[PDB]
Amino acid sequence: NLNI
Amino acid sequence: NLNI
Amino acid sequence: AIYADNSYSIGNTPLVRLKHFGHNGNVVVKIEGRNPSYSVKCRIGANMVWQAEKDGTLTKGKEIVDATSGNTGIALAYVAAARGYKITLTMPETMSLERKRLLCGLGVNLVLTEGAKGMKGAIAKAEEIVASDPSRYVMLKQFENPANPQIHRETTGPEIWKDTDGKVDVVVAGVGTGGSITGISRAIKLDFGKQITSVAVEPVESPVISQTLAGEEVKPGPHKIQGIGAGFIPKNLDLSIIDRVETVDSDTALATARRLMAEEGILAGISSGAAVAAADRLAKLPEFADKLIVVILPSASERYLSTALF
Amino acid sequence: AIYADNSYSIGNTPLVRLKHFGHNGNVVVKIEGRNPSYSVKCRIGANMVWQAEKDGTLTKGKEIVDATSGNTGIALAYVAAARGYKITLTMPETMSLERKRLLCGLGVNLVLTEGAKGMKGAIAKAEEIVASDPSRYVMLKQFENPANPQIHRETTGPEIWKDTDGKVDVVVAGVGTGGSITGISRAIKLDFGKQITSVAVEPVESPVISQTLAGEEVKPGPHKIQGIGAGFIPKNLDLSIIDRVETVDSDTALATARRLMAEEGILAGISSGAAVAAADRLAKLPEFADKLIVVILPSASERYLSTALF
Repeated sequence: NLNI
Repeated sequence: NLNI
Repeated sequence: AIYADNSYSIGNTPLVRLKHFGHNGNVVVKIEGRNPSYSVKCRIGANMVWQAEKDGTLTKGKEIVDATSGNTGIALAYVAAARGYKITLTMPETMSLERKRLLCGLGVNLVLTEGAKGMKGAIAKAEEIVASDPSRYVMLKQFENPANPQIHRETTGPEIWKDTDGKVDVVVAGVGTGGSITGISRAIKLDFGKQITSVAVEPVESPVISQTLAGEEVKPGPHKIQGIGAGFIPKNLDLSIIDRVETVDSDTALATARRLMAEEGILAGISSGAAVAAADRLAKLPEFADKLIVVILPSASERYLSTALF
Repeated sequence: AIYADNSYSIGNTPLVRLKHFGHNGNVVVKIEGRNPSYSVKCRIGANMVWQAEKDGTLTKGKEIVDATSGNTGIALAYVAAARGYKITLTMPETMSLERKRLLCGLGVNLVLTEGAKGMKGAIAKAEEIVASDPSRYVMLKQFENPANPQIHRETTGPEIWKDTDGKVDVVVAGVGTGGSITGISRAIKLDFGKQITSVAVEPVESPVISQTLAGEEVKPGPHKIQGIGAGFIPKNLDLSIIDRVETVDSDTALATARRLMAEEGILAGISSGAAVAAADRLAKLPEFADKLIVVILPSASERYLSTALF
């Protein structure tokens, strides 16, 4: 969820 | 090509 | 500036100067992918519904019917959802699962027709549905409804005039229904009084406007530039305001769209590539050196245009 | 109004009033999908590059490197293409073929990392590349770069102020990097002086802001609301300007995005559904009856949000  |  | 529903948020699309096309920045593109539903059709979808409401042909309770599952069908689907209308769209069962899921996701009653009958089958089925209860169903007819070029004369054209401070000299636009080039040209030439050069663009594979104007035998043909080249002269194409017709092949239209993405950072569809390819050809002629050329990019692409796509 | 390149065409996104959410039209959405690259990240991609140019960290010839292949990576890819910069993005080899083709189509030098290492692998690889020639590579760091909330304070926030004639009372925004809610809140509260209620939204599955502010044990977790819930408090989230934190579950965020499409004709992403779900909950409380609630819809969806997608 850092793959923003 | 009428499926525009 | 709060729109009552999403149909009112159409237009006011940006003009961006190209750096790797044209001569000394003489090519500017109008990005219609920056619209609801991601294409220029949001304008005509909105206005055909609005005009049908104003003239009484579309009332609360009547339903919309059509046979397009292309950009116009998507546009009508969004407007119908935004304004509370039921809508049924017919389409060959062979259309993509993605397109089907998109239309269903928008609330469309999708009627699938026999794959083997293609668009002829879907069109015939839409007509059949309307004929069954003419007082219940309304088919807006994008190729002949005047509300199509009218919205371009009232919005798209004036936007070009405004954003170029009246300096636009040439407008280049691919022709599908002909509404864009017709409405924009009427606005700039008739309402604003500037004698610009209006350029229609069509596939070299189905150059029916070129054949027609040359008095040659009309020979439509298959091509991959989706959105343009319908194979006939639509009632919404005002041939009288067209000054020039440029033909572009499918491969070049594809390569041009890919270059827009990789070299300009503009995500546009294959027909946008066709329009820019035609505009670039004119932009590199000495006669158009000091002229501002505005090119309509009809739709956006959320994906790289792969061979599978084309 | 002709933009020199596509990075300058960011923003000026529309506000649309919802008809099937809220109480008496008190919920208005700001559609950030109406942007280049189809998401709010186009703003920070543009400004982080512009700021790096102004401060000398990014010069002609240096290259951009990052480990995001999400909306920020797509935004950086478009800006890099539009402004002439090389860009390398690392990403797990398990990312979709579609995402890979999109980034490659934008001119990105894509470096695939080991599937088994996930985002940790890609992030470590990006750091490795920069470390190999620190004077050649620049990593913009979206979670901590002040140019992120700054562009929202200079554009997104003022746009809300302008389009609501200063009547906005509540701003609801999902938090990923925190830039949107931070910049918008600083603009409205500090620059325009209105004491609005700023509401951060996060997944109930990874409520780290809620846990943090409550002094509870921080327990991030997996969720499907892509774009938000990073599992930590980013430096770009100014907790001091947050007045309330609402949690929303993934299923509801998904159902809400689907309703926006089918009932309002608005094509938004799952995180947009999360924000509207949170806003709708507040909008139906008597205390917010006479208040204008503006909700940020971070991205558009060109597809129906299927289960496969979620």
